[PDB]
Amino acid sequence: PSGVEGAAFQSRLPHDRMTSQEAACFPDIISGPQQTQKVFLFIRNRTLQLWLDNPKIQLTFEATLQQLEAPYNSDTVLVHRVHSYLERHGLINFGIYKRIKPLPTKKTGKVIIIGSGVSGLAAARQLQSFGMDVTLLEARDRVGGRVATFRKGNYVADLGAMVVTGLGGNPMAVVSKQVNMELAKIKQKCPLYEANGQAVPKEKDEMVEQEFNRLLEATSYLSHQLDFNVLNNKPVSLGQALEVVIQLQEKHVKDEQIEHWKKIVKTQEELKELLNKMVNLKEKIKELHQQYKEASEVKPPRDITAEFLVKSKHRDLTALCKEYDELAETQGKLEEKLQELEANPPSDVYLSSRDRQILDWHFANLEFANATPLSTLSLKHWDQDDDFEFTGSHLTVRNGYSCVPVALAEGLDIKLNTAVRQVRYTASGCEVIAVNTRSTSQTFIYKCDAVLCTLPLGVLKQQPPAVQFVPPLPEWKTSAVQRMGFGNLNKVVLCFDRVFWDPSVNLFGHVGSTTASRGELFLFWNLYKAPILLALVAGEAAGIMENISDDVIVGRCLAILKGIFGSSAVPQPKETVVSRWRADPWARGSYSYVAAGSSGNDYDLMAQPITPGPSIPGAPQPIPRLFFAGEHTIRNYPATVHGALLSGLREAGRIADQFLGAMYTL
Amino acid sequence: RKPPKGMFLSQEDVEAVSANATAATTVLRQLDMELVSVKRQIQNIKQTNSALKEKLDGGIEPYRLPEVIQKCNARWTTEEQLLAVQAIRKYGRDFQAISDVIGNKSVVQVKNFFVNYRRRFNIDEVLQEWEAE
Ligand SMILES: [C]C1=C([C])[C]=C2C(=[C]1)N([C][C]([O])[C]([O])[C]([O])[C]OP([O])(=O)OP([O])(=O)O[C][C]1O[C](N3[C]=NC4=C3N=[C]N=C4[N])[C]([O])[C]1[O])C1=NC(=O)[N]C(=O)C1=N2[C]([C][C]=O)C1=[C][C]=[C][C]=[C]1
Repeated sequence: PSGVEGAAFQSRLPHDRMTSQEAACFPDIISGPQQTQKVFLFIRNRTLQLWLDNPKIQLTFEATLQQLEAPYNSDTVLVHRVHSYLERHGLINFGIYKRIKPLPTKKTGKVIIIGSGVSGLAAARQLQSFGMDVTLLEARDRVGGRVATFRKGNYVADLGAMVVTGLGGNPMAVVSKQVNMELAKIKQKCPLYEANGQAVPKEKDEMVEQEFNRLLEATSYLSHQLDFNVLNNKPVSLGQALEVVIQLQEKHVKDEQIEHWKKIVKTQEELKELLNKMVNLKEKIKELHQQYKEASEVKPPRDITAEFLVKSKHRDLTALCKEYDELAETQGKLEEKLQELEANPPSDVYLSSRDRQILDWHFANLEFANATPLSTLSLKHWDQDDDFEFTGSHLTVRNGYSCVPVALAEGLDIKLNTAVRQVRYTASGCEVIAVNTRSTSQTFIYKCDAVLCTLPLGVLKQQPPAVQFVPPLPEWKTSAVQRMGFGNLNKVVLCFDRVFWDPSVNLFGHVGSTTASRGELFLFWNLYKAPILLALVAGEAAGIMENISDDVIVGRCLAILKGIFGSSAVPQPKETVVSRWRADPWARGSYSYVAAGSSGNDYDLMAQPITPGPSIPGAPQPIPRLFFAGEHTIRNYPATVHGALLSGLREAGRIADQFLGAMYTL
Repeated sequence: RKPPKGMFLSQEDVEAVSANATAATTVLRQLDMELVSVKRQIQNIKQTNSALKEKLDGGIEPYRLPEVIQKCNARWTTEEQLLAVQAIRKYGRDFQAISDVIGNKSVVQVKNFFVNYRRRFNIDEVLQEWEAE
């Protein structure tokens, strides 16, 4: 879409309806008359447009009203309310803008933010921007967390997030106009290459993929229609369902062969019975001809009974020749009706061994998308975030994604090498205790009104804890942390002195030999200006590969590549790197998924803040003190940069509302 | 509402391939055997039928009686009336057979015959003796 309705869409909002969040701060308007609602919506959209059209410079209340018309610039408490909401919740003026009104001189309130991932950074920026005292505590010696970027000479490749997944409604779209990331589109086309080292040919390539697709829908039908979601108490996984479907596909193939031969026999046996009749007639005939012959040989003159005998037997014989002629008739029909059936058999197999193997690559691809074994994904929910995909072609951040965390970090109080060990929070505030990662006996204490926790779910998951909560997190939250899934996926970075692959091809698959290893180096990316190839490790394979030496990995890696391109077009690599996200103690994995037995709803639990008990008993109910952002906290955009970025904006909003108070709600 | 095209999936069938740990591979074996045990039954009866055909070799060619082409006359020669009376004794009411035997009387002349000579060839008796067989 476009106009002002484009802005609504490009901001993830329905252009012609008020959202639940708007109903919350404008209950006057939404419970009001339809006429006022349209004015509101218009104002909203028009403001958005304005910001969007030009997100390199702040958009002030003035500059806004400045650009409106009657009947809209009519009411200015309204205009001011609207602008102020949009600002608070980071719909407008988020990211890196040029400020018009240099920063309000003294600050109010103090917030500790754990971790300077994008979620953390994005939140900090907002809070500082709202004039609050912000400090971030990073365990690593750099910003950006799971946005990591390998750099050396002219070599530049991300070991973490790497793709912008469409600009159509993507906060990141805005960010890229504020920050020169080099966005290059990805051509979808992915030639697969069997174990041997040769292309799967268009014929097959297409049949398998297409079967894969049908197999998926199948699970979906299985879930929603047949309601196959519990199986002896345990939630059914996607993996399970996929088998149960393949099983049934195999079955019906057999079922079909069975009733096809079942049809042959019933017919090839009507035929027997007819041939039996036919012999026995040829029998009576043989003997009747004899009888007639012997009656003809009585030379005449004969008396009439002997004349009748000749005649009788003659008719009697033509009668039985009529029959054995109609039966030879019938016989001919049933005999062709049987080269018929026997010439067009049903199919021999559901899928061959070469097939099942290629289908496995498609499964690996999916295990990659979800950073996890399909046997862990939830059936009912694995794709719950499906509706909220952006539109537009996927892109690569050609100059390395790190360029974004770094841009965001600028201006901010970030203590690097500072490992939080304890969060304690009480009716009157919070202290956070961290240490120095370099000499770990050397201790730090941070006092604050609020703590925003952006620790990766993998971290939050650790047994036993890497971070202590004082007091312990309420069980409703810890169950959420258990129930949810936190998967893994790894990269191999291959740096060469020359291109030896197809320059115009962005990705190309390698087909493994087994189910057990579909994930292993199953896919390669040609993305960058420099001659670099990237290789994925997904599925069950990812976890196991982390215990293998780098050399051995680059081994199997070159192996495959020679296999596909020629054992002497493939040199030694000038520089190599291998990720190990499950090992990395400040990640403990790669991103989250909807595990079997979870749902999108757990994600909402993750985001719900924590309010301490009262100090003196019978003292009033306190303010909430402990807040959460992170890719694991945003139901509609899990596992992504934009999704984290968004959770950051979210929390900053909710924190300011609480601590600086909301002037706009009236 | 319905499965994808050419994917097959009965409620009943699902409950079948799940009801225990190996109900999966159990059931694809009952079919793998039910199949081979028919492919065999086929050959058994293809063999039976192949031999029963080698008996029918030669057709009925050495037994076939040349074409008789003769003009349906209307006179009852004494010879013909006699053929008649005996064809009745042997064939009953089958007027076609009688007509065939006599050679040159159509299926109706035959019926008419039954009525004219009814008195004098005791066709009552003759018919009632044909029944007693
Ligand atoms: C791993 C990964 C890879 C390899 C790739 C990718 C990814 C991943 N994705 C995702 C993203 O990246 C994420 O989500 C984000 O980044 C997240 O963020 P946050 O939430 O912020 O978190 P972080 O970053 O982790 O941060 C945090 C922080 O904190 C700290 N700590 C810890 N602990 C502690 C601390 N501190 C203190 N103390 C203590 N104790 C740490 O260190 C940190 O810093 C993605 N996304 C997007 O968007 N894109 C892309 O591309 C990506 N990638 C993906 C996957 C998916 O599926 C892809 C690939 C290819 C294609 C497509 C996609």
